[PDB]
Amino acid sequence: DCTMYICGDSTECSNLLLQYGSFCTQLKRALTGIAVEQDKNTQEVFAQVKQIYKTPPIKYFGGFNFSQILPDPSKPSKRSFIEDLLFNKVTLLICAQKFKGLTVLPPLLTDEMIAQYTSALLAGTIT
Amino acid sequence: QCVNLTTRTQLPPAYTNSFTRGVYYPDKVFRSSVLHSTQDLFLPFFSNVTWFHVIKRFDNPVLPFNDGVYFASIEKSNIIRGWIFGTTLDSKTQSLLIVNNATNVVIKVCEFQFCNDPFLDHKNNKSWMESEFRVYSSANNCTFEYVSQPFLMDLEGKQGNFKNLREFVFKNIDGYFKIYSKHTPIIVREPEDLPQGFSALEPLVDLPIGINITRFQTLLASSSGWTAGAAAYYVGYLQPRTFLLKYNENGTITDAVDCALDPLS
Amino acid sequence: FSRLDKVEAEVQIDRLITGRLQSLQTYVTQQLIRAAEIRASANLAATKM
Amino acid sequence: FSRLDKVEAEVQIDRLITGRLQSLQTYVTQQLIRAAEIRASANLAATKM
Amino acid sequence: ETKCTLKSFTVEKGIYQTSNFRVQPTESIVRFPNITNLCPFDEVFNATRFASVYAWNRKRISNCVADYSVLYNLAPFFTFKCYGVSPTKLNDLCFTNVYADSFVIRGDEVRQIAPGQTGNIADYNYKLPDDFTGCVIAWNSNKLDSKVSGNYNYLYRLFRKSNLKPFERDISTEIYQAGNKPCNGVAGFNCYFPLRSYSFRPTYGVGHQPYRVVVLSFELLHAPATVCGPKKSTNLVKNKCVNFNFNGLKGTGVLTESNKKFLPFQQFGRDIADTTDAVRDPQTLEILDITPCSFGGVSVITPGTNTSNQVAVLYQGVNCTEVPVAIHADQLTPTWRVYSTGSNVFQTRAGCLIGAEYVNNSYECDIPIGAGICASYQT
Amino acid sequence: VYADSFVIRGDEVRQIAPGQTGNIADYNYKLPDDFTGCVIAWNSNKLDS
Ligand SMILES: *[C@@H]1O[C@H](CO)[C@@H](O[C@@H]2O[C@H](CO)[C@@H](O)[C@H](O)[C@H]2NC(C)=O)[C@H](O)[C@H]1NC(C)=O
Ligand SMILES: *[C@@H]1O[C@H](CO)[C@@H](O[C@@H]2O[C@H](CO)[C@@H](O)[C@H](O)[C@H]2NC(C)=O)[C@H](O)[C@H]1NC(C)=O
Ligand SMILES: *[C@@H]1O[C@H](CO)[C@@H](O)[C@H](O)[C@H]1NC(C)=O
Ligand SMILES: *[C@@H]1O[C@H](CO)[C@@H](O)[C@H](O)[C@H]1NC(C)=O
Ligand SMILES: *[C@@H]1O[C@H](CO)[C@@H](O)[C@H](O)[C@H]1NC(C)=O
Repeated sequence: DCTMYICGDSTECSNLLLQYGSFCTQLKRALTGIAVEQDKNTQEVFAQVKQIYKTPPIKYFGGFNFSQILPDPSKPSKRSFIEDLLFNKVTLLICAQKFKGLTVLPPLLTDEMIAQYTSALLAGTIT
Repeated sequence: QCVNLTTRTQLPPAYTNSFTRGVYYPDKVFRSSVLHSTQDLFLPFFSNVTWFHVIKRFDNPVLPFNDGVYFASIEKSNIIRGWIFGTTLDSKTQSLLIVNNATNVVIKVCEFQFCNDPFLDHKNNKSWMESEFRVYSSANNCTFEYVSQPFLMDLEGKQGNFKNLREFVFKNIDGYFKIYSKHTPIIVREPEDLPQGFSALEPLVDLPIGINITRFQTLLASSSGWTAGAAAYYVGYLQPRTFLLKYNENGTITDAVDCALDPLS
Repeated sequence: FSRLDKVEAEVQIDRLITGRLQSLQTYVTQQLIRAAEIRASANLAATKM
Repeated sequence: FSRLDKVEAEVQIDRLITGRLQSLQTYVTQQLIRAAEIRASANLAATKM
Repeated sequence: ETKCTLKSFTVEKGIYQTSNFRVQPTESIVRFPNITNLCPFDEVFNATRFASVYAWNRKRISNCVADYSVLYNLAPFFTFKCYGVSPTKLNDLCFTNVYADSFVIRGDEVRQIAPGQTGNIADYNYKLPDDFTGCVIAWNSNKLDSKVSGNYNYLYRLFRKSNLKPFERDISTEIYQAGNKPCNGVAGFNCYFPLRSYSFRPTYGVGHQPYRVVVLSFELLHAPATVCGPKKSTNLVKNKCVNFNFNGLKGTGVLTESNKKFLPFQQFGRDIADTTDAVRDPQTLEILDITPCSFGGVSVITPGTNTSNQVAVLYQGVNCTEVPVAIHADQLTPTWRVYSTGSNVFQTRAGCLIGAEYVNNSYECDIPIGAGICASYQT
Repeated sequence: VYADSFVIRGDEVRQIAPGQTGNIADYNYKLPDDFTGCVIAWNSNKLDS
């Protein structure tokens, strides 16, 4: 935020700050560029495919056992086992306690759709 | 009215190492399960604390006061009572008298004209009475007076199997006097030395006095013929340093570490 | 404003404003640098995929 | 200059020149970042060619 | 708004950001502990009898609360002045000492107590400093002190060889010497006693009857303050943005119930960010939690400028049961209340979006909203 | 160390300081732009007048 961080809920300071110019304007412009580029990064990395494939129910791949990487419907999410270990092994109120006008926008893509891309990639590369 | 006996051999003051004692809450705030660093006056870890042992044995000389003091007493019969703080101790300027003998914890700021030896200990012939309480000899202009309930103690003097540890720290700043207190029973082993453990000090009261002080001398409660029970008390000094403290989830200080002791620290 | 006068406290408020603005500029600068590094890593990851 | 003495107005003009210099510094830093990104893109294009 | 921000008369189809959103405080509250340990002026004002002027009773008052409100509103008063400061604001003036000079004197010589004026009482009994900052109260007292039988037990010095300095009491009344002729022993020639005994009965002249006068003196900020008037506190409000002040705890937010445990001496609360978030009410003994006022950014979703003119408004990170407060006149930061109330409000992770209906078929993304939500303009 | 001594009007010391100008500061004496030193002035009407 432009003014909330510097001298928020102040009147005369707000009046005396606006005479510096367009500083927080270019601040917000730079941050918006950062955010849109952040979304573009995942868009570039994961969206190499177009059709969302799906593996057949039969899982006899010539003796190879892919049960570790393929999704398992037991969990509510369509996540594999290694994915579960990865999500458990990483830990950060911290997403909220920052309250001086410092918002944290959510990513455009959620984890479920990213997992669905990953599943499509796996199915395509194995079938 | 004061009578002197003296005739005591002056043993050198003993020396001990303050293990970890001398940590107190710096302000009235609440922090949960967080580590916080600060700078303030403190008693440094592992410093030379001066030990007095008093039993026929009579030791209570004048001591220098600077940056506050950390006083401790390991004892059971509670024979030491009061405190006299001042800058001259000759009724030229007001002084602090703190007395908690039997009736009420009483704090008086006044230009009392004192004696040489402030005594209330000797009392014929097998007990203790607060006779000869004329440790002061005049009451000129007593600006401030404060009265409250007495602390936790026992009745009458005795000796053997010390079981009480009473610690206090006195600090005067910006005219305000701060007294922090802590009490702990059931001391098992007594090598006439401070125990090994952790215990944070606690706030007790604030006094808005605002006078000049430079030295202090303790008080313990006719004046010929006696052999009192054993006792042991300790004095330590302070200086500015910086510490780190670890509050727990319940909001009480649990551990503290120094910053200018070792490379590890 | 409670203590100081209403015409010269502006010096102190200007000091604080300049300090905070400089801090914000520093923060966004390191944000740009880290974003560039992450972009390089993301391009490498895309090539790997 | 046209309305005040030198001894006090020189402080104000020093403030102004410092602010302008800092703004120029910010512009040049942004230019450096953009140039680095463009250099990376140019190297990629050279490899493509 | 977006036309003004983009600095153009046309805006291209997409999402844009505008000024932010904030909520103003509804009201104000203050809180201070119980008013106790009143200054014992009641006994002095209700005392049976005050001594003479050369025996001026000087009393010390400190470390208490002086209820100047009940001072101003006592029935039997006849005079109540403060020549150093305004008598009205004594409720908010904290001095480190109080000296009370109490007496009963003839009503015709009261004005001599004001400094800079002569008088027997003010020259040989008791004067006051020229820089005196204090107050004087004079009321009728002949109704209880004066009797028809004869009340001569009041005294006042009439003669002396010097004027005493301020804050000086004298008891000696040696046989006054005036000329060069020596005097001693008992009454004789040119041996006049310094004092004279009063006579206070309700049958003397009107205005000569005795009046009870008390003078209040005080110091000004060279030692810790001791006494001053009560600080009034309003009631308490919950679950609404207010402007609290709990013993100098200026701030703004919403006050809710707390479910943590403090310590008997602990009073405040703070976090890793080192800001106040939890308090203990002074008058009562429970814990209250402080939550900052709700606020967030504002974004507009628009199609191309020429294609249409309808828009949608997105409030970033706001629980949408609170935007009804934003659905108000002169309470929300934006002024365009026309879209404050609009179409079917839809709730997402980033807030609730006003001006669109959430269909649930599938299409590509045109305007990225976030958290798996994309918006477009269609049929 | 150089010392300058004179007698002026009590209502004219305001123009002695550098920066500002005046008749006494244009026709009789004037300080440089960045003078370093001290000025001591007092009344002398008990003797001079
Ligand atoms: C592929 O490997 C998985 C384990 O990684 C096998 O699942 C195990 O199956 C046995 C008996 O069916 C169970 O006792 C184990 O508890 C299972 N492991 C886990 C982790 O659940 C699976 O049977 C293998 N499939 C093939 C075709 O080899
Ligand atoms: C402050 O004073 C008030 C009023 O004297 C006290 O109010 C008490 O409130 C409880 C809860 O409703 C009642 O049960 C008591 O009867 C009240 N006491 C009265 C009316 O005298 C309040 O307890 C006081 N608080 C402190 C900390 O002293
Ligand atoms: C007006 O906007 C439409 C799209 O909404 C576009 O096709 C057209 O070219 C625009 N007209 C102009 C820019 O003159
Ligand atoms: C907003 O808050 C209310 C009450 O706290 C809750 O019932 C509602 O579900 C919240 N809205 C959300 C989480 O979108
Ligand atoms: C789509 O929305 C309609 C209307 O709310 C509802 O009846 C239907 O069940 C929804 N379909 C799905 C798949 O959620």
